Amino acid sequence: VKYSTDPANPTKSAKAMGRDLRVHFKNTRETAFALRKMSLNKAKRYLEDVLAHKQAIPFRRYCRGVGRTAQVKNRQPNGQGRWPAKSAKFVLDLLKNAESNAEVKGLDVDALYISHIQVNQAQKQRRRTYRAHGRINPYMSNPCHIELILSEK
RNA sequence: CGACUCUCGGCAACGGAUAUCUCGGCUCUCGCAUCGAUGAAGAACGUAGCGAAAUGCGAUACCUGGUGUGAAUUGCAGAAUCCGUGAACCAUCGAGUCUUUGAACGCAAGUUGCGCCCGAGGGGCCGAGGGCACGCCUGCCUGGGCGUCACG
Ligand SMILES: [K+]
Ligand SMILES: [K+]
Ligand SMILES: [K+]
Ligand SMILES: [K+]
Ligand SMILES: [Mg+2]
Ligand SMILES: [Mg+2]
Ligand SMILES: [Mg+2]
Ligand SMILES: [Mg+2]
Ligand SMILES: [Mg+2]
Repeated sequence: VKYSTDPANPTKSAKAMGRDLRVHFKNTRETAFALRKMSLNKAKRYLEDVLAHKQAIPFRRYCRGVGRTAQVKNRQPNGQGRWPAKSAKFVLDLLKNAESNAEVKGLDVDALYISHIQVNQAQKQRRRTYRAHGRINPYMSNPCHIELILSEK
C-alpha cells in the first residue's frame, strides 16, 4: 500500500492504516491535527487524557457551535475544544498497531514520533429519517480513512 | 512566530466521466404456413445428493425411449461407462409419461367444499380405474296431441 507520504527513512519507520472506520470524519481530523509531530509516548498519554476528560482537543476548523472549556486554553486561546472519545479510541488503536510493527522491526519504542498522520473521507453510508408531512430525509454517517507513520527521526 | 480564511503545486481521497469493447438493441430484405373439447394460450403447485431465481421438466418430474455422434459432466462429491448395444448439463426425433387448473365440461368456489352412475379385483362390504356440461347434425329407441286421415 502507498500512503500519501513516504517515510524518508523507511528502515527507521513503521506504518499503520485503517479504511472505512465508523467514526465521524470531522471529529477525527481535529484529533489527528492535535498530534502532528508528537512523540509516541506523549501522544498515547494525551489521547488517554482525552478519553478521561482531563485534556481537551482543540477544534479550529469544523468548529462552529463548539463550546468553550478552559482545558484547551493553552495552544487555543479561545476556549473552543472538545473530547471526542470515539475518534480518540480509533487513533489509539492505530498507534498500538504501528507500535507493534516497529517492535518487529526492532526500533525502540522510545524516540518514536508521529511523522505522518492523515484522515481522509470514506464512502458515506445511508440511513433514513422521517419528517413532518410525510417526507423522508437522508440520515448519513461520514466514515474516514486514517493513515499513520511513526518515525525514529 | 502560530491559528483562521483564500490561493498555487505534489501525493492521497471521493466520484464514475473519457477511451477501447459488446453472446444486446434498432432498421432493411428473404423463406415458410404449423394453436385448441385428441383440451390450447394463460395461471398454480411440485420436481435435483447438495437450488433460491432464471432455464428445463411433470409423481416416469433439470428427465424415460429411439436414432446420431463417439469419451465426457464438472462448483463439490459419489456412481456409471471406454477396440463399447457406449460417457455426455451432447445433437435430433418418429416411442412414452404428462399433477391442479384454465374455452373448462356433474354442481360450485375467499370451500382442495357438495352430489350421482359404472366398475376391474378381493349377497353385502372394500375397491384400482373411469364416467355424468351446453348447443347442434345424421341415424335410432321410447313417447305426446282427434293436428290430417283410413278401416273397424
Ligand atoms: K456553542
Ligand atoms: K490542493
Ligand atoms: K465508454
Ligand atoms: K356451497
Ligand atoms: Mg445552539
Ligand atoms: Mg421525525
Ligand atoms: Mg404518514
Ligand atoms: Mg436447466
Ligand atoms: Mg371448473
